[PDB]
Amino acid sequence: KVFGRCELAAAMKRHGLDNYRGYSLGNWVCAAKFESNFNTQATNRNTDGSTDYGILQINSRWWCNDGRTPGSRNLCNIPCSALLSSDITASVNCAKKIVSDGNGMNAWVAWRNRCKGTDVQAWIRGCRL
Ligand SMILES: [Cl-]
Ligand SMILES: [Cl-]
Ligand SMILES: [Pd+2]
Ligand SMILES: [Pd+2]
Repeated sequence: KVFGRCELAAAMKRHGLDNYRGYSLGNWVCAAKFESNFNTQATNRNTDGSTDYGILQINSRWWCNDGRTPGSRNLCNIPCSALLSSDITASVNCAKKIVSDGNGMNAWVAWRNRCKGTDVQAWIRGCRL
């Protein structure tokens, strides 16, 4: 599923991401935009052989089991395929564990390079939340 901007914001807010660990909703929407272009089915392979999955491009090296990432962890206790659903529950649940791990949203390279220190509020401008 390819979300609309405000549609995703509203879904993220319902699942409790708005100011989760102090990250305003706009941070999350910005991260999603630059990770997946709001596409729940996005997959990209990393140089290490791990793969990133879903709306927030969660990585198989640490967070999910894709059956093909030797020496990896499954810290969200999920198959990576769960991260590709039109229902964003697994992605958001797992994102909350990632961002609580010490490094915050810096775990998302696109957030660090494209969203961090920007006017992220613009990403929720106009939306009914
Ligand atoms: Cl959730
Ligand atoms: Cl929940
Ligand atoms: Pd939820
Ligand atoms: Pd949902």
